[PDB]
Amino acid sequence: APSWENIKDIRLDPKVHVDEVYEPIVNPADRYLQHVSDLHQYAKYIMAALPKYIQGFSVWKDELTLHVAPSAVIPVTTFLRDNTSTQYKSIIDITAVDYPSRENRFEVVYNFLSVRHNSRIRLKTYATEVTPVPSITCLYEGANWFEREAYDMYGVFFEGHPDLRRIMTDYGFEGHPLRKDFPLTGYTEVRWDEEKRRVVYEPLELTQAFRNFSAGSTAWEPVGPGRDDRPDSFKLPTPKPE
Amino acid sequence: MLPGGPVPVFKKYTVGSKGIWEKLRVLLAIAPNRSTGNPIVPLYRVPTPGSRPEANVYQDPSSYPTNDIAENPYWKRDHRRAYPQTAFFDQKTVTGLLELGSEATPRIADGEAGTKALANIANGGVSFTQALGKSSKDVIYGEVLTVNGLPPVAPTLAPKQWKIIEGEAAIYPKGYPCRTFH
Amino acid sequence: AIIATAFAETVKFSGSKQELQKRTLALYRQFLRGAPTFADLYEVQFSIPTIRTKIRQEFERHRFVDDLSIQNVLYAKGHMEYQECINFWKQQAQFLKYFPEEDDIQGRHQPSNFVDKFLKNRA
Amino acid sequence: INIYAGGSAAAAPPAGFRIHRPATWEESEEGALSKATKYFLLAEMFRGLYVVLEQFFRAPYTIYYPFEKGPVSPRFRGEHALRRYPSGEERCIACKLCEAICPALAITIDAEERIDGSRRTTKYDIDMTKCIYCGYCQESCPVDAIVETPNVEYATETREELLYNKEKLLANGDKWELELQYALDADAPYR
Amino acid sequence: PFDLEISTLLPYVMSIYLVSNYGFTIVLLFLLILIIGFVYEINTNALKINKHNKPNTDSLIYKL
Amino acid sequence: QSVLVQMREGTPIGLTGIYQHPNPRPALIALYEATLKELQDKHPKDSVYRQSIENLTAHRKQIVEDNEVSEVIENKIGAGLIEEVVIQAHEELELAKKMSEWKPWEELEEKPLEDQWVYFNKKGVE
Ligand code: SF4
Ligand code: SF4
Repeated sequence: APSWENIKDIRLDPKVHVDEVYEPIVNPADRYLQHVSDLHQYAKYIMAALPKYIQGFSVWKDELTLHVAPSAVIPVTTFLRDNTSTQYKSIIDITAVDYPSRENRFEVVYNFLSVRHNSRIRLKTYATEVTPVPSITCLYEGANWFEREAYDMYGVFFEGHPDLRRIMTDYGFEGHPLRKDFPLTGYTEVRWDEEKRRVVYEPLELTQAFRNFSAGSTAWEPVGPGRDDRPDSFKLPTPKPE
Repeated sequence: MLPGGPVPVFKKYTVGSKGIWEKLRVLLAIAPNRSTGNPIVPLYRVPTPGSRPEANVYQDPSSYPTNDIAENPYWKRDHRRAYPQTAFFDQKTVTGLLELGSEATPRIADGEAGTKALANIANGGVSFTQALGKSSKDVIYGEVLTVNGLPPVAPTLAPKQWKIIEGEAAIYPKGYPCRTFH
Repeated sequence: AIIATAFAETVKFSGSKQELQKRTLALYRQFLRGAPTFADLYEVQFSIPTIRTKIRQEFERHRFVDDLSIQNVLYAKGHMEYQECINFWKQQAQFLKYFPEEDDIQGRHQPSNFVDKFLKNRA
Repeated sequence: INIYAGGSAAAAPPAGFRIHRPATWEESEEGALSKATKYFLLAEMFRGLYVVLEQFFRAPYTIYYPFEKGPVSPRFRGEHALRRYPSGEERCIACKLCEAICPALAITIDAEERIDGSRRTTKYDIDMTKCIYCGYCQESCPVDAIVETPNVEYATETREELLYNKEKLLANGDKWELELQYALDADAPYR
Repeated sequence: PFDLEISTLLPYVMSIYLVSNYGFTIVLLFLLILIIGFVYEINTNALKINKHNKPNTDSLIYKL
Repeated sequence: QSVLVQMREGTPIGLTGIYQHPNPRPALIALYEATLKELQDKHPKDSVYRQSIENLTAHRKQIVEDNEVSEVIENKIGAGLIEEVVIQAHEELELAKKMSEWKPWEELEEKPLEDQWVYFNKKGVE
């Protein structure tokens, strides 16, 4: 008796009617305050536990960052991989960043994860075009490719690396692209030379030039100073007036 | 049955068979429940998207306190300029919290005396290891470690207590090497 | 473990010029011994001596560099290029990037004095 | 209730996490001759082949493209076009928002004061070899001039037929205006 | 050799009647002798391919 | 003396590469005592590292001594299964022996320059 030929035409079925939609107004950062106080306590423990190395720590919306120096990378990583309270076993990423205004323009960034405790953490160092960084391939094998990337992209040299070589860029490429001095288009281009019968590299010449449009940047400050979310247990005390 | 099937054919919106051919299909089918998968022309994609009546009545949707015209200042629902600052704590700012305390648990002298006490730490007057050794048990066990003495663990924002489903509810039966977690 | 490829050297920054001298000399020696392979693997249209001449030129380029860290960087980059060339990773184009001279004379007027540059608006 | 040392009640293992055990040949509730027959007569193989055959007798999905086209929506983004008002005047005013938001910087515009004292274009180009067909340009225009047609049948034998100019776009809009009106009448309220 | 066995079996199948019940038994002892060598081949595992990069199955032991 | 941390053969638990440990509790106890030894001997008393690991090993060891069931010990020690707890013990011990050579409790070796660690927040730079 029933069949697809007698099937219900849902398209006509009555549909929900809502007169007024009610969405409460809420800050998305009030959700994080207790976790933030916890991260502050945890960072304080780590700084008390390794005072020789940890220069500082920041916190911003369920993200922690530990600031160190290139000497302190292997030791702190050993602590963060082997200690019980901090079993940060997985290596999520390595990244460099260029801040030319600094003496040490580069800023290498390790991200870490603990499937055990369900947490992430960061770890920042600094470097130069000539000052290398220790390689954590001794611990996390997955750092091999990420360090090869950071070298090819920015020029950072990861000491101890078994085979550091370019991975993305062309086999004979001369330059490090994501540096702020490197132009968008690069310096070279390729064409087929019918004479030589070879793909040949020539100086760049574009038929439509790059138009930046970053000159329309706003002349007024767009987002003023934020709002403190430091827990009061980490605020430097005000002395009583008298 | 379970909340996830099996379901018959006369509720699936596919083009099937009719007549003796249906009896033959249900005979010669591994699973007669299954469908050909061809959609039903009268229903699927009808009326066409470029002829939907609902586009003439449509109006831009909204929520009440943000569409309110009277007591709806923007500076209360400006969540971007309320952004939380990136706090920074070097060893100096942490030893002051150790030698001194915090607004919640002060241990600081009143007056310009305590002001210059802060100033002694703002500069390199006392160090972090010095005030780690000058810290009584109530300081460490209660502001660095826990009251119980154990160190804190990597916090979780939104904890997940896992649970296992076995047997009939599970996606696969017992024999297979995959399981099902809620 | 992710093991190193064929001719990979671990990056190791020497603290002295006297050791890097030796490492650079070994690199130069390897380039020279491997030049015939660089002629066979890449279908080359000139001499092995001309390859060795270009290699000597590329090593004379940075002969007068006294900052140790820059020398370590240069040595690491050169070992990278040797690994790229001897393993057949590079193709012909990326290799003959180093031999513009061997290709036919590009035209007639190659300005070298002022007036020609001015007539060509290159001054 | 409980105090934890370098751990938590979340990271404590699930109750049944410990898998029971691998079964052996003993503790096999399927006789040796049964699984032998399934081993030698290739049961699951024949079953898969029969599931294949049932498809042999079912309706194929194929359509003949040049005589029957596939579904197309008003939101679809194909070839470009410049529209006109019912008056016959063009809608572009050289606000150059399409030139700014375009990710690929395909667009190239140059305006000046028209003889009648109005703001209008003398150059409007699109390099369809730079275009990614994002539709940000039909979103920024506050007069609904530039649009993206459902047309996709505009391949060529040369790369210079794809550097569309203003005249090639104004004619494309004169051509597809009826289709653009359908798509606009059923897309504008949501846009 | 297995091809020569299966080819030497041709005369039997084409003389099977004339060698009634004698040459039957003869070819069975033939086939059994050849099955012996097949048995030797299987249990040596000659045709199996052997992998060098073995997965470690030692145990992890720490001296204290 | 030697200890078994990880059986890489045998009955598989739900993790791959990890297999059932025969007699775990004695190995956990020996490793915890060796960690406490290395800390009590080579590390300063007033170091937070020592006190933290000491209370941690003492509490985990108490949970291992009072309890007999492994399922219970796992529900108390909130760190995976017991065969993962032994590996946490081993890793903690090797970290202790490494940190005895390094000197984390010491004062800062490299002090960052003032230009380092400034991120687009100074109100007067853009
Ligand atoms: S839709 Fe096409 S033409 Fe318009 S901005 Fe995007 S890429 Fe450019
Ligand atoms: S956005 Fe519209 S009106 Fe403005 S320049 Fe582009 S096409 Fe013309």
